[PDB]
Amino acid sequence: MQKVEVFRIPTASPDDISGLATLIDSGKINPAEIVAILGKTEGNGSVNDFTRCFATQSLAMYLAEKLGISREEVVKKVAFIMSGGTEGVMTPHITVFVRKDVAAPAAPGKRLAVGVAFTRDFLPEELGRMEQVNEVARAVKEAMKDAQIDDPRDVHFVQIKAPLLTAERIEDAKRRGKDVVVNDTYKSMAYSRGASALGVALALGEISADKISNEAIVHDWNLYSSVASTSADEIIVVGNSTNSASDLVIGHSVMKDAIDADAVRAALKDAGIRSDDEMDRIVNVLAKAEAASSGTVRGRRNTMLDDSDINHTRSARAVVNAVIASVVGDPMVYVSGGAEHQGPDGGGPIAVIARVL
Amino acid sequence: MQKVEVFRIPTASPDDISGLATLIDSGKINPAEIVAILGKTEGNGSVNDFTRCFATQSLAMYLAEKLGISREEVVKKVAFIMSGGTEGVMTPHITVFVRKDVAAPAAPGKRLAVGVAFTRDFLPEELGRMEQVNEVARAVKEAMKDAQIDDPRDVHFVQIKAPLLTAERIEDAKRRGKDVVVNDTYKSMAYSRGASALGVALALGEISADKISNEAIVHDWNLYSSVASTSAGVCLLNDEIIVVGNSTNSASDLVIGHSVMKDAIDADAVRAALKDAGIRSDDEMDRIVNVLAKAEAASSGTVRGRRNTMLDDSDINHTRSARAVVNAVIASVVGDPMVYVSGGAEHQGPDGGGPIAVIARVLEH
Amino acid sequence: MQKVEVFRIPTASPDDISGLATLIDSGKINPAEIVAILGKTEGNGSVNDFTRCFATQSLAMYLAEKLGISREEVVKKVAFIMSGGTEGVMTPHITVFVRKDVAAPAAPGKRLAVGVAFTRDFLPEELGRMEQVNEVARAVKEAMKDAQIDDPRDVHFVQIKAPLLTAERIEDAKRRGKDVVVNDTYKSMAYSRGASALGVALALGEISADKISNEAIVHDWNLYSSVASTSAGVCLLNDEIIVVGNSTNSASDLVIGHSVMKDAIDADAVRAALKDAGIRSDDEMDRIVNVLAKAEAASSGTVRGRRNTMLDDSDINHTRSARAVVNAVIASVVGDPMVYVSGGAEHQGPDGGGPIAVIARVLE
Amino acid sequence: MQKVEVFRIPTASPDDISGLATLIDSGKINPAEIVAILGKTEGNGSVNDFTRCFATQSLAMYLAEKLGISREEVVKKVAFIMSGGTEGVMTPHITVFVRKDVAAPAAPGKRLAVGVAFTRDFLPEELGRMEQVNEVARAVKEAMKDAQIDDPRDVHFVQIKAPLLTAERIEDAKRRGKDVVVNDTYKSMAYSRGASALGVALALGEISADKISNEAIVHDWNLYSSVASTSAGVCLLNDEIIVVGNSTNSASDLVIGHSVMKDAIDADAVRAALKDAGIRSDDEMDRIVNVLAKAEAASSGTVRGRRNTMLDDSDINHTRSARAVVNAVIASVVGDPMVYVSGGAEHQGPDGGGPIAVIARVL
Repeated sequence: MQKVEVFRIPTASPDDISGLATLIDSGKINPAEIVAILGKTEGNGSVNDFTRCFATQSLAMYLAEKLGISREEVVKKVAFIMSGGTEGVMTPHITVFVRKDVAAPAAPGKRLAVGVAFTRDFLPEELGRMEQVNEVARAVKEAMKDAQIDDPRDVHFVQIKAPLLTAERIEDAKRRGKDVVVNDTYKSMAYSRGASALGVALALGEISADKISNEAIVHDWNLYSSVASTSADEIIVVGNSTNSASDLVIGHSVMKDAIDADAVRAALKDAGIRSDDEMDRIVNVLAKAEAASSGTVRGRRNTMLDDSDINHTRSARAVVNAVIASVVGDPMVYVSGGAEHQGPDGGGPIAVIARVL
Repeated sequence: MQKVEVFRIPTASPDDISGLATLIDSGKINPAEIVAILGKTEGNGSVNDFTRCFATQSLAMYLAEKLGISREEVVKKVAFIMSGGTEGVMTPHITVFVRKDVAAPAAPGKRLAVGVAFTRDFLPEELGRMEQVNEVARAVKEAMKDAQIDDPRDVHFVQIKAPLLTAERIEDAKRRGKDVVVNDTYKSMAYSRGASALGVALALGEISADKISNEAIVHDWNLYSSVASTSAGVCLLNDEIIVVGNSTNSASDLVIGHSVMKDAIDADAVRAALKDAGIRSDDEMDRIVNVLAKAEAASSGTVRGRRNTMLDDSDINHTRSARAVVNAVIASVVGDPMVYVSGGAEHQGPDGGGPIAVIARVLEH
Repeated sequence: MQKVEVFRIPTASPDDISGLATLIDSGKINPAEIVAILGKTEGNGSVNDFTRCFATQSLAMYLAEKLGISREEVVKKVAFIMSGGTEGVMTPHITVFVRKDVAAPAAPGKRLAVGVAFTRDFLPEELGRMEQVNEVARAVKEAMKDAQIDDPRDVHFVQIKAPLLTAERIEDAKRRGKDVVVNDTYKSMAYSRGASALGVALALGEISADKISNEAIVHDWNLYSSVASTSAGVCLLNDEIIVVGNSTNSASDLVIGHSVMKDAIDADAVRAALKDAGIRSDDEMDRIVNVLAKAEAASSGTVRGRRNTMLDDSDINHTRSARAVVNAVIASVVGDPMVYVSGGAEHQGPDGGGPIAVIARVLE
Repeated sequence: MQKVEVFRIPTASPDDISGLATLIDSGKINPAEIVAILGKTEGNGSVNDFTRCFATQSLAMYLAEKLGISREEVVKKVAFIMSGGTEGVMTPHITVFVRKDVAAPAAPGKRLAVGVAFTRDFLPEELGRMEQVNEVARAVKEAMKDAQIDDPRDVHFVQIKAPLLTAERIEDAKRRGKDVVVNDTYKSMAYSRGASALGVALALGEISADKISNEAIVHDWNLYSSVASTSAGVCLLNDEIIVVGNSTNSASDLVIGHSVMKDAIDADAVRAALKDAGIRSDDEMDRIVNVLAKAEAASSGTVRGRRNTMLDDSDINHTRSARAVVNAVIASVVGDPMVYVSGGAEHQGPDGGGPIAVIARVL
């Protein structure tokens, strides 16, 4: 029987392993049972943001030394998804997911479950195109099976690490007689995120296949997933299963715009938190944020897209973090920017992991 | 009988007067009755933010031409308080305060009232010191009289335009054998804002005189006003005071209420301020005319014990982040990001928090 | 006979008219003879940069009050070109161009001449396309005629004010069944600047017409003008053209020369432009009136084979870095950071470079 | 006999060790003979810039694995000086200093020499104060002895990696009843850099001791060293001193020279430093190994009487602008933007200026 444990650990810097080291050294976490670490690191969240890699390197070194294995093996075994940008009051932190096989009965109802799956490698001319959608969908279905979750309504978060294009890979594509979707590495990141999210939506039945095409993969924003969170294949499916002995559950909603506190409260209620006085049972909140293309919120203009000093994803992260912190009373929550085909234009999925009663 | 009207006007740019012109040309506003305009302008919100002066120059030009007087007279007649910095989802806009003398009875209970007062000019060596505190207090009392407000519990917003130090005034002080509080223009802005807010607190009985001293004017963050909102700028000669509250002798269809944000994410204080302005449920939100609030990064570097990078971030200044944060919180409470959030809250609410006021239409009056 | 005078005036702020007012009050400048003012103003040089408009509004007010005419007429009569962004050591300032008709013979040789011309209004669907190229070329030719300059080799600066797209203009174009070059206001600025610069190059014979097409207007960076300096408009909807060069029929005590910076550190091009304006050694620098240059980040991400981060830096926009760099280079050559450098150089010099001109006093 | 070799290596990212690995694998550098690595890394150069420690961590890992020793020993054996911030056209890169003991005759005249010294640990209450000045001076003299340099006029670069205050050390000082020079870690970096540079100036005889006091240590900017280059950092302890100069008892194929930039656009001082390093015409530029320079915003807010906004820009830190400017000036003089420019020059050149040194090949 599977038991999932989730640890929200404050960090002092991208390389701070002290909270994790404390949890391993106290016996609460067997490092061999760690399956994923999702971080908010305090760099600028830009292309040339190496704090994500600094955090990943430091955690892999620490765990490799604790486990007696190489850094390469740790990075092959554990997903490392580092979301840069800690604007506003957002608190840098890591959320560590541990999965144990325990022989004990479940508890009343359904409880937290996690599954992992990988896709095949993509050719450069396949990024941002239907091949990526379909391979991601397949891997998502496999991850649901791994989690022993059969109902897509019980899937609450699909975390993806997706590839990107470099100049060298574009030259490879050109040499082989192929054209890439866009001759721009940064924009290629947007195309990879969007294709991956549409693949998630396809796998879960949130959109129908006849509505998805290559031309739609950066154009039709009416197509989006309510659970996808993609970052630039490795797949983590998080949901609830009847065959789980986890003392936790996950629920979610979708923010319609950057100030949609109602969606935050709906996600809280869906995770079993039914009043403000139960807030302390939250383990973590995970959300996507973005600037709406219209340049407005509820008909009100803002400068996010005109401001040459602060990039728009930084502002959106700060804003949505402030909103969530104001709902839940805690700014140490995960907010990630760039939500192509992830929730509506200007909004994004939001999930809550909470302890049961 | 006094009637105060307040108009919140979206702007397309710092120099956009079209919404105000529309209200004047349709007859809803007599420009001669405008007493103050309080703006959020979309520059970077710092010292070298010229969008504020741009907005003020454009409005003074427009109103001077509408009134048939000089810009100098318009600026002498109308308060122009421009808060730069529209970070996050905060929507650039202006709030126009109009005070009319109308022949109609006062409304039942207390209703929106505004009063005006000016201080004497200050010598450079007096800014940030007890002389400014005391002069601000006196002027606030005069402004309460102008507003027909006798009870300090009925004061809900005290807007101040305060001075700052320049190099020439510091040299003047030195030449006269005197020292100034700081040889730093930006810190002088902080000292002027803080002394003015403490003067408000003194005038309203929020703190006792025996607890206030020069050494306290920047060091003891336990001394603060819950209604003061202070702003430093160009003019810099006399403190200008606008008192906003409620009076029994007012025929306004509006009221003001307030609370204090305990921290940058204190949505509860937003709800308390809304209820104090007569909005008792989410379904009455549409009666809001405007929200006016102070925001800041806490000196501790934390919010409710959680670290953030606001004070270490060399890309985004901490007051920019704080404005974005508190504006976002308020917007999430009221469903509208077009509210006024102003930075730099020395002695205005607690360290890391700030006053929050709501001007709202009354119900069934 | 035409005489052009040029005054470089330090500013303390965007709305600072005090230096110009002082020059007017001393009798050195007749405001009725002012034809253009080109400023470097200290905002961030972006979309939401209102220091440019603040400077123009303040100057138009001042001149309206000095001349006894309305601001609308002043803005109709005098070119106001405010380039935001004063990064690095670059000093905010304005350069005022005055053109008088004086009764005096033709100074020996050729001397500074300036001409002005306006185009028709453009439809939103015309920006970034060949119609804009062709109209800009026409206007450059008209401005050359106004300046009494017949040789395109004698054009040393072509300053343009160009339109941009807003959401309303895009919707207007759409309603009539037309598509615009890009549904993006900032990129529309790039397309308008580039088409205008290619129109200048076309008018001056720097590139040949069959090689210019709509698809070429932002894709083929081998097409550029060596004297064009173009800037999207703040609030007007058209192109305004100032041609600055030298004419045999000029009595000016100044000349203009130019070169092209090949990259952001091409100090040699600075010295070549100086020599072309008659400054042949460091000891003649004091005859400089102003230096005018375009700057940009090269698309390659390198300078002389050396990588830089200008295009990856999410904190500092790349045009900001290029202005800081090229101004610093020029300042280090001439010993003065108070020179005009404007960013966004589509079809203005090579990829990663830009035109650079020097106006200097003669010695006769 | 001492031989110093210096290698300027382009980097693709903070963690890029490939160029160094190539130089080791080809036999040009024996890593056991590496004494220092000086980097320009492409982060923002601020407080929350972790690209510097990322570079140090990556190099220490690589060298530890190549040398068969622990990371701690690698960091004990090799100086790691990482200057973040590659603004303008400045190119990320590393400069590797290798010191060999070779049995070869003394080069004619003076040639490149390097010496190393460490100070004792400092108590928190000592940073930014005369005790730091004096200990730096002691270590500088020891490094000169190590370099076989007796004449301070032959010292052309004194690189110091000097400490800072942290919250834990301030709390330690508080527990023991002591106050620190400033209760601010970021400002503490400025005080430590300035005290260290004044210690350099003291050791080399560039300023007299009677002119130095605590009140002068962040106030009297007329007291400065023309060769000191000092740098503070969280990543690793900061008790390291490198003296670089020329000695008659050296068998190297390089020399070092220097000047002082009077302001951020002082190209004349660049040319003077090149000539001082043996580069006498533009056609000999190719003998440059590297240029190392300090840049800063002048307190006046002007350069040669012309105003700028560097100190007013709340979006771009003023040191970022100064690095971009000075890198552009040097690149325009030498024709190459891959040169070392580091920000924060307290007591390093005049207010608004900074030292500039050139390491160049002989002919």
